[PDB]
Amino acid sequence: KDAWEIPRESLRLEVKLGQGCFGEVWMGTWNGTTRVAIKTLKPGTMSPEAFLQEAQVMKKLRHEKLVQLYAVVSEEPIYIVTEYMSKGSLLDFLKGEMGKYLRLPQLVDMAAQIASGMAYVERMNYVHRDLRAANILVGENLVCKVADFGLARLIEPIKWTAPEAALYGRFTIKSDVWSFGILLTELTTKGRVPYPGMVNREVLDQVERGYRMPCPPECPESLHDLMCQCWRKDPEERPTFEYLQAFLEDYFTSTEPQYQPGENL
Ligand SMILES: Fc1ccccc1CNc1nc(SCN2CCOCC2)nc2c1cnn2CCc1ccccc1
Repeated sequence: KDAWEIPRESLRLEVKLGQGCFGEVWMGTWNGTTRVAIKTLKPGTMSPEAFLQEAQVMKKLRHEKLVQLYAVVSEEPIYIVTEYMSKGSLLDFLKGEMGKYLRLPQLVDMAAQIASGMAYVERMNYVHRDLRAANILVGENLVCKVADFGLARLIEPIKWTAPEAALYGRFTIKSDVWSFGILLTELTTKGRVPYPGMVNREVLDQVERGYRMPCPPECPESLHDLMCQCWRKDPEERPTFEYLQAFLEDYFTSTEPQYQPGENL
């Protein structure tokens, strides 16, 4: 077994935070000292070989904007120990009591962090396939991180999916860029569902005819332009995450030097 393997008695599961058919998620303590998130896998749901393959991936990706794997109990029942993201999902963060205080400088810094995590995914030649606010985790001091997208995919959203991926199964880093554009609308609306009022079938129909969401209220046109680059019909014309990270990092000097705070953004 690996240097990642830990004894079962070194973990305390203190608070249950989430529940699905896959298993559960807990806040707990590791070795009596370390605050951790503990994801359990229900026995019998997944092939040990498949878990072994995904575990290898998890132990190879280290990035400050990717939630860090800490340890594993890799025999059934399986436990997965990661750094604890104390605010939960970005979706819940934006919808909850904090959303009303967030302004455009905070939201764009959050987007820059997520781009930085996806930039790393990009240069490691991986694909997320479900980039959206429900799958981003938030910690203290507005830190945002990309979660365990590989394990998520194995365990398993038309409105976040690029058309070539939704129709033809063409999932690439360029379809993650499209999703990142949708996530920009989540940030600027404080977590509203995209394409408000439209059902999935009409979203798909319209987007093929060239429909794109309009500029959200109080969002600068230059940020809506960036969204529209992410939603280019040709995937190869969409920008890289490396470009998205640099544009968002530099935004309030290079792009909107005259930004003034408003009622909501
Ligand atoms: F497996 C792996 C493997 C490698 C990297 C990352 C992971 C997943 N590591 C997590 N996974 C999950 S999934 C949980 N869902 C369900 C409920 O709310 C949305 C998220 N949550 C996590 C973590 C790490 N910290 N947290 C916080 C959860 C939370 C919820 C509510 C309040 C405070 C904190």
